[PDB]
Amino acid sequence: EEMRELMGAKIRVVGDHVVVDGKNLAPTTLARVRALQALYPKTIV
Amino acid sequence: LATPSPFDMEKMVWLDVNILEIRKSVLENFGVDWSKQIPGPFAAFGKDFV
Repeated sequence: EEMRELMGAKIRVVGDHVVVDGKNLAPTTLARVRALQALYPKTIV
Repeated sequence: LATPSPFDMEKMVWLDVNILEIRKSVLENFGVDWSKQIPGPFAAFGKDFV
């Protein structure tokens, strides 16, 4: 939920580990995502 | 999560340069120029005793 709010083309799902998926994302969005990666160790990009 | 700007807007500076120069000259060459080295007197002697 926190990452969904902060990010809010990227799609967020729960699965077993929180998963982020997107087809054509700008490099800034990818950088923001990998920065938010430090919030939770079990994230799948 | 903050990102930097692509670049920074700098102040623009206008330079105005002036280079001024004046030259003046005078040349004169006047009078009479004479010879200062001339031939001098000569003397010669010759004899046959025998």
